[PDB]
Amino acid sequence: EIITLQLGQCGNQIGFEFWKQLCAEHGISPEGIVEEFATEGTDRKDVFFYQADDEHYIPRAVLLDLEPRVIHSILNSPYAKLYNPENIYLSEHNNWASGFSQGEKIHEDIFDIIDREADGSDSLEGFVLCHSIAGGTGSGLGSYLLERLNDRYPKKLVQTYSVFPNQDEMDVVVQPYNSLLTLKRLTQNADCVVLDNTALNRIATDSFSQINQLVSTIMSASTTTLRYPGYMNNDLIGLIASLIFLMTGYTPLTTDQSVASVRKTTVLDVMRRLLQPKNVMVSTNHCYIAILNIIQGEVDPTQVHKSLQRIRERKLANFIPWGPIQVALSRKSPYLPSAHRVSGLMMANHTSISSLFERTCRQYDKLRKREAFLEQFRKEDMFKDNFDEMDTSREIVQQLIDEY
Amino acid sequence: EIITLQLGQCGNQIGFEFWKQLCAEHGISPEGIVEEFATEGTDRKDVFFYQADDEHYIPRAVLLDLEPRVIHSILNSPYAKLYNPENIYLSEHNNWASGFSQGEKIHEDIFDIIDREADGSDSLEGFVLCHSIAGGTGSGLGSYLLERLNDRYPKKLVQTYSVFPNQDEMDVVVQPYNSLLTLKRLTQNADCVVLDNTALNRIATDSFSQINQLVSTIMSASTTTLRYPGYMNNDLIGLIASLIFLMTGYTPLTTDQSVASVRKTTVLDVMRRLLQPKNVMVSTNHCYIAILNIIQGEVDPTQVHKSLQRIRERKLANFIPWGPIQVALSRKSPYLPSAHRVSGLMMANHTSISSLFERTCRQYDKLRKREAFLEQFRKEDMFKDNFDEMDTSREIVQQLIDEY
Amino acid sequence: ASGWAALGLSYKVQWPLHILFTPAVLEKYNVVFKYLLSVRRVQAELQHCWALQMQRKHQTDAIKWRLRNHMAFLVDNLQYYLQVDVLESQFSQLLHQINSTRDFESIRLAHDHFLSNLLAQSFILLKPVFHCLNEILDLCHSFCSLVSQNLGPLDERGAAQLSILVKGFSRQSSLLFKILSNSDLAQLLLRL
Amino acid sequence: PLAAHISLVNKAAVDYFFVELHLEAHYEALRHFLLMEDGEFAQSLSDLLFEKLPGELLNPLVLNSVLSKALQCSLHGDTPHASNLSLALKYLPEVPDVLSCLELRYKVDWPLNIVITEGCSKYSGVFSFLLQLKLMMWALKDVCFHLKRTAMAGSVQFRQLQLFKHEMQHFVKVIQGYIANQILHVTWCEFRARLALEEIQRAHAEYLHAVFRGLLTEKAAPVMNVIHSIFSLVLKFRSQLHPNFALMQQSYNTFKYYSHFLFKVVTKLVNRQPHLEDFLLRINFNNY
Repeated sequence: EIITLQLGQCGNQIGFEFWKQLCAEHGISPEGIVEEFATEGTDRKDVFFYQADDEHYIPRAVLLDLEPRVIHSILNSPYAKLYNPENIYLSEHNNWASGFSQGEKIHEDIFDIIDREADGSDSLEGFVLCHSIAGGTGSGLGSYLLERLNDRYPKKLVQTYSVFPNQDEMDVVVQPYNSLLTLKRLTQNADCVVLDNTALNRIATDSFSQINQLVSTIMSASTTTLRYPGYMNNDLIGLIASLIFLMTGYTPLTTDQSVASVRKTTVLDVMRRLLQPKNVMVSTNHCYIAILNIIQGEVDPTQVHKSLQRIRERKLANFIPWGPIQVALSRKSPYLPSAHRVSGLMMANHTSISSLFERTCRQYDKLRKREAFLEQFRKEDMFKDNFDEMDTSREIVQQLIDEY
Repeated sequence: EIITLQLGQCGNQIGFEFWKQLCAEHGISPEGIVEEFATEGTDRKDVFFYQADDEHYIPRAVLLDLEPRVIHSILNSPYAKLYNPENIYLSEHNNWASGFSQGEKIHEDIFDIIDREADGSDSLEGFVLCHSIAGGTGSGLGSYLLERLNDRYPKKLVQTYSVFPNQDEMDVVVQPYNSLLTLKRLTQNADCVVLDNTALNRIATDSFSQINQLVSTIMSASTTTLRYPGYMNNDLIGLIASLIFLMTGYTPLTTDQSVASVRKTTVLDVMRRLLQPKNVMVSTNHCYIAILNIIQGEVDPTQVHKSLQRIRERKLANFIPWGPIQVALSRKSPYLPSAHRVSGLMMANHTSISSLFERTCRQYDKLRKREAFLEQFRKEDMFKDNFDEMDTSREIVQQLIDEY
Repeated sequence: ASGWAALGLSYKVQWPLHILFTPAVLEKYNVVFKYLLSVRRVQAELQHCWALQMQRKHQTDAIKWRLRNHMAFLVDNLQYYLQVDVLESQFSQLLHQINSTRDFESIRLAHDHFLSNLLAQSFILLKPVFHCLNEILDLCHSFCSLVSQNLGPLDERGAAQLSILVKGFSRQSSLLFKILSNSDLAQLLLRL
Repeated sequence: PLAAHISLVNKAAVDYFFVELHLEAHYEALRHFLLMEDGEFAQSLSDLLFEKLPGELLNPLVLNSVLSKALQCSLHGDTPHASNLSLALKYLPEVPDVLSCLELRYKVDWPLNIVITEGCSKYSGVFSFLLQLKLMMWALKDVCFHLKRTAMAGSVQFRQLQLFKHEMQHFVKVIQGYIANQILHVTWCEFRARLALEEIQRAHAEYLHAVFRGLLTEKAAPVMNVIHSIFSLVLKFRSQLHPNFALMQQSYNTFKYYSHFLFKVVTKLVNRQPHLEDFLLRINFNNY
């Protein structure tokens, strides 16, 4: 089992479309009813859903937000009735310090909800977090929740889908501070999926609805095998151990109109495609640390071995000199059309990601020398006296970059 | 069997809606007729009702009041014909002393009614009292009745649902005196359910009709198992022995519009919810003395044991260091919809209740030093000479606080 | 005598298939369940340690752990592969030989050959490899325990015990390498 | 040509029992009376007998009539099933203990007597225990009610006394909650979803064999022997209804020792019975 903590407008939407994808996959009706064709289903549902006496299924989700508008719109959707009104929380009434201050203020009810959800699962495995690191809501609230959660639950995993601000595009003027602080908290508490609007929209090209549909696709494909038990990799901890910051790529990212080219898609061509920098959805002979490829559809392990052999000989990849990939196979949901003969998702750890922080650090250093937009931060208690928090966070990020 | 003594406007209403809830539960028509679907009922009715030769059922209730208006309105309700006109009493023509003086004046007819009602029951078990402690009517009349009843019937239980005045809201200007005196009498004569408007309306938020509907819900859920015989806890004395001032909480306090969130409701989550201070309907490492949880609906004792084990390990509660809870199960009425898969009611004795009196004492001491609003009290015979009654009552309450 | 060494699973067969599943064939099945569970036991155990090393993010010699853990991981995880590709491959033939021949005599032989392949393919009958990888099996039990039996750096004779196995493991590692240099081609390819 | 007719006879034999002679009713009726499942009946039978306590209370004029007065206060019964409750005895008592031997035997007729064995006498074994339990929750209720009339009189000698009752009552209200879970609900889940002709004899012989989870088996007998030491001290506590406070203070201290000894003897008997497993979770909760 698992819980999802989605914050800010970004996280709220991310959750909306993630649950849309899930209910589509598992044959869950918008109202929580189960379709007749899926009555005898074999798919495991406990992982993301828990059924109710009324036979309906409820997501293990909690909605958090500093503002009402987004969730109010969500509850006007056809999927509104599905969620649990008890879990959803809205502030009665764009800065990280303010977000953390509110988090300190509203500890009690949030952790009440989290405890209630936790006690309903026998074998909870970890946590899932969806949020954006730039905006005031996501950054600060996620920081506070991560801190108090790692404190509260020292034996549960914490996984996040953190969305990083666009850089080529000059959105949050105060983004460097929030990003740097959120990164501090991620290193200091997060167990383990980086995301950026820049490269994501780049691949989308070459509304937020479609972008986050792709993101939800990534999340669902990541959790597929856990959802669909097989032989190997039957747990999230198995995933994490086989890799341990990450980046992702998915081959069949094709529009509903781009099915006309039914290209004979082997496993070799897919696994190859997952390697190119173009497909890496995120934007010094930098090299890899780990690679995992989850493959959906018919697959012959002989083909997998041949592809691995050929790629190894062709040396299209580079590895650490000081240490000695993985190809897991799953089964598609029996419901969604198998427009793709075989499909592939890749999650990897690669040193080049360091550059991200070097940019943000460069951004942050490009402001701290002139004290820009610190007036609001001084208002909050945390930065009321000084900003030693900022210095510690910057040095922590520098240490991480040095370690990479 | 049992009798109900409800005084003042508060008590009169409390009784109205309590009997509304009862007749709803037992399938009793507004006129006292029995519905066709409930002809073969198995529910025990003698506890709160006695049938009549006309096949109608009459409550074991007596109406008392210093003023006619409330009961006159009651008798204009659709439920008017149900009550017994003989038992109902109205004064032919806001102070505690006046109330007690009238009680001395109208002893004969009240005890006539009480004796008539008592002699109609073979196995009367105790008394139920519903009243408010602030207003003149409830406080004084309940005081007088409790005194003369404990004197008259030294072998019957006396249970009360005493409503305490709001404090955050500055209603009875002379409330401290009435409250203090009523508390004196409660300690000195009452066998055993505190109630306050402040926290009650707080939970209602987060007209008197709805507030007292909730209160009647509490009363009915408290008396359920007695009404519905089972295996254990088949008597009020069993209840009292397992605990012995009290406070209460009910989990499924949900509006008729808040059924949309059909949350999968285990027994564990309910019994957990009954513990939080938020659900305690009333407003030094203070700890518990006793806890009882009555659970309605399907229940597996294995689930109950698991919940008890987990809560004990999680140490969410604190107990007295000098002494070594209870979870009873009942069955819902077969008529009202089971919108809740499993529901829970909690009655507990906790030391923190002491604070209540400390406030009222502080209130009373905040007046006795300046002799405020004593002019009316001097009028009555009881306080005609002196106010030693007040001093004794205050010292008794102080002794009780010290004992806690 | 450890309890796991005696564990097994028996199956009360019904009446019709009483002829197809004798105590002989239902026994060779059990031997597969004994071995396949062991590799499953060590793998699930091994990865939990990984769930702690990554967890233990806040010693110049403590880093030798993961530089040995991953070595012990890849040899094990990919050894746990070729299993989903000897089961799901031999099984997919056993089921195909069924829906093809209307005769029943084939089933008693197709199923019999299916069973003999598992004992032959999975190296259970091949004594040398089965007596070398077995040493790798209980080897991880020692290492995984060593990391779990404490929470500090390997100083109190743990490092003194740590360098013991690497002198044997890496020796056992390359020892296996000469063994494979018919059926190993599907296996050695993945590790190499 | 034989097995085709055997299944039709047996299926028609078992069906003849349920839809015509109400075998499913007799079981769910004897439980209402013998195992004291129906409240307002045991709470009215035991409550009457305990009001008296030799030559009295033993002639067929009072005990053979107290039942006919009990069934009226049952609010469930008064059917052809409700009769045949011979409230007889099996011993003549001479003269503070926790024993009052008395049986309560059901009665059946021919086409049902062949299934319900005249030995399945074992209900009378489990009954005399369950009745003995009621003797606590009434006598203990008495002292809880006997002390109520004593109430002005507030001092250390008083409050410290009443805490003993709450400390002794809770131990009885938890051992009873155990019995109300094993012998009436879970052992009844089986044998109710188990049924739906030879099998009826064995299935019934497995339902009652209620005596295992009931701590009446000789295997776990030492667990039962300690219960008497607890029940006895509560009876002595009822005798001393503050002229002799210290005489009672010593009694309670003996109670806290024996209870503390039970938690050890049950724990040591875990290594050698999954039924007893739930007992330790009942007697112990946030303590040692």
